[PDB]
Amino acid sequence: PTINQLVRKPRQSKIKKSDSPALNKGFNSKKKKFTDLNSPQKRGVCTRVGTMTPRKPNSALRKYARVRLSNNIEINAYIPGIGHNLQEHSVVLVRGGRVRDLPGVRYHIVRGALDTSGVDGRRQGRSLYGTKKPK
Amino acid sequence: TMTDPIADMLTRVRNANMVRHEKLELPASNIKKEIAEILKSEGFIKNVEYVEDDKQGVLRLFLKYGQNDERVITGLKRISKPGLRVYAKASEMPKVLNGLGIALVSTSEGVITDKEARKRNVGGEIIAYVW
RNA sequence: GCCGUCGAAGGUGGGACAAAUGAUUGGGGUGAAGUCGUAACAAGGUAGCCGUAUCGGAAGGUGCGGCUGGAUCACCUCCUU
RNA sequence: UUAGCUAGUUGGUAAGGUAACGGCUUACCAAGGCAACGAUGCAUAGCCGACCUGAGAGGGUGAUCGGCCACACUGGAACUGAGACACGGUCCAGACUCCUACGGGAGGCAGCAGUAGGGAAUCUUCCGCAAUGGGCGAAAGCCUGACGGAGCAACGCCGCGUGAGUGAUGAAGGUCUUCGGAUCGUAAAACUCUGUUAUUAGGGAAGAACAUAUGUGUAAGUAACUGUGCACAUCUUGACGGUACCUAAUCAGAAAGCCACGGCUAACUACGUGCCAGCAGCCGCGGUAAUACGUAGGUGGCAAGCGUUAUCCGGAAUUAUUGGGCGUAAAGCGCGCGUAGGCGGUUUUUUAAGUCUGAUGUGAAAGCCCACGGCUCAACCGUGGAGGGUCAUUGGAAACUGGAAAACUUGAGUGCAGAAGAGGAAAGUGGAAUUCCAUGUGUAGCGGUGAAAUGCGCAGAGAUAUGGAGGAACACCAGUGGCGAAGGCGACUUUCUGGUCUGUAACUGACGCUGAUGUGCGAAAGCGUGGGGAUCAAACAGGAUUAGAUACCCUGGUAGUCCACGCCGUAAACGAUGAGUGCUAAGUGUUAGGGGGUUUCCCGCCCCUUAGUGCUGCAGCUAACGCAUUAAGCACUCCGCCUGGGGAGUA
Repeated sequence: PTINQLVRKPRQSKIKKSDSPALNKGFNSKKKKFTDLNSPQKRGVCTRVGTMTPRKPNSALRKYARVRLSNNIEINAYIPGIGHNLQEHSVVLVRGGRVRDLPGVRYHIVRGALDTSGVDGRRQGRSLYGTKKPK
Repeated sequence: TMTDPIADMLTRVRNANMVRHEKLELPASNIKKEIAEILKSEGFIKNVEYVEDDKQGVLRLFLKYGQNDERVITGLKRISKPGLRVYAKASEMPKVLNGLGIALVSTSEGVITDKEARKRNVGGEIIAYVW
């Protein structure tokens, strides 16, 4: 627009939003507010492990899990890899990243850091899914 | 009400390029005569001829065209326009098209082409590029 | 040492604001090949759309004013070799 | 979607008080002050040199390092002292913890560690003042969790070797094979040198170390180098650390993996599997022959690191000043009057604020960049340079912007002659059509559908003929035709009232344009108040079609459509095109004018000029369609607006 019309307003932007809406963690304890603590990953206790299916055109029994996090929030995250060593009351570390199966789940746990043990059924992607180098 | 006479003259010049007519008519001004003279001195204007009638102007100029009827410049515009006036130092003065084009600039001592303005180490308010 | 002013903390009172909560409740996004009807997309089988009003389970309808972003036909008048 | 805030506030007087000026505090007088150029509030946040990114403008951050500020369990206060209202000082109040003879008393790790708890996650409860720097002392010397140094983490950067050469037989073996062979592959084995690094023995125990006091000798002062105050000599000081590093000897022996291989993007084969398991950053793979799942081989990238995740920038021109758009894609509000603001016709003189230009001071240092030097090189460090201000002072210039003064008319406005127009308000008038009623004539029908049915009709319909009453809009005229800023304006006559153009050019001499906020007008529908209702017509009734139709269909039918005054204040309010100004090929018309020639007379004809009002079209422009003097072209100023869809005009 005209230069003076641009002087008397700060040329506002289209500020983005987050992709991990629980990248944030509220105040742990001794407080009621929710801190803006940022993290690349959060631990959490899993209160149920379940399994659901994606929408069309994919068809598969995809395995997910709802987890209570340190910030006392409720999220969902699907377990990757072959075999899952989790159940209700199991603590687990969680990463961030969305899947296109169905919404309501946009994370996925990390295999081998927490109770969730790595599966040694793999030999190619070993540095993921917790597999250790075999000999 | 006309906001800017330089805009008028440059629009007249470009609109004379798009149809190619040797003669054009435009109310003159002292800055207009000076910049027309510098245009002739670069080589873009075949001839200059001021006239007088009630009251100002009206500056009549004779355009220039190549043997194959080719327009000399490939574009022409101003930089200093109202609202956002602009200025230029001696070292910071821009080399548009280097030698190819020139940069009309008004200085404390008068309006000159881009060159002399950087030679004398005196800048000023630019008016219009041409190339 | 006594008295006087200031004085925090504390108590009392009334308001303001924020967040959780709450029986129920309203609307929305989504999911099975759910059912009902098919208004809109063509002259969509009653042209559509815009606002308002009103009716109706509902898509919607109707009335009033407007637009073409309407077609079979056809512009008063006008343009075109 | 934070609009009023402030009463010691603002100003004064007087005094007190403070190192100081000051409503800093008191008493008196006054009512001002702050705020659209964003006060106040709310929410968040220490700031900066810089760091990261980017070509650049910019964007994000405030970790080390240095500067400034604020704080020391929470709140209040003050003594000392130059300096504190005090981090390891005091008193009180408050919370916590703890001892006690129960009477009362002791502390504040956001200091170093170290410990708990929280978190995804962040470390010794180290040696020592050898150096630098602190506090004190006359000094020696003291003290100093500053700091020097050591140590832990691949946390980061950089570098580093995991051997070299010769070596084919294409060895074996693995993989694939169209069963020939090919792949790994000089790769391996082996031969010869090597030791990166390591292991041993030695040295060096290297530098950083300079010194203070101590004796010789010298200058200033005193009567007195008697003694004192000043420079040399020689004596004397290492936690790091027996380091670093170096000498000689020995071995390829201790030292390599991770991701990816469909495209993006460099790198394919077999098998398993068969919409299952799974992959997935996107496009998307897989339901029996998956180069995309898993595995094997091979290959590519990278490396003592590699991949994932989160965050930031770029890409992203996807906030567009450099560097965006608004016909149709999101984006011109409905329009009008206009404040503040932004912008500004022509010429002269003048000022020199902006601008340009030179100097001066300053922009700490470290950092970025450049150049060089030193740690074996690099990393790093040092040196020096440049660079860095929207910086202040001051010397000059005056084209341009700006200030002042003086001239002009071409913009705008006025003036004199004209032109037209459904332009607005109030009233009345004329006739038809319609409706109702009445009468005469007159019969079996009238009415309606595609077919009907409903309804009306023997109380004589309809209709015909006449006359009368009602309410409601005005037949041709009517046209792409005009007026009006849009929404609008078509009956006539008058009264009052607003606008537009042409010519004129005498006249005022820039008085202009855009224009947030504010104000008013604003379709129809809807509403308040009272009438009128002839028609027409939401809701509604009947019938008909229809599987069903409360819809379309037919017959009625209320509100409503009408008037008068208020109310509301949207619309596909459009030309999906903001207003103002200037320029750029044409032809063809239309509405209200003007100049000229042709005619005895132009009224008959033509040319030229206006302004709107259209079309076809060139240049150019556009996603294309289309725009084209009535630009969506060529530019300028100003305003409005958009930054994916749904959510949603929703809360």
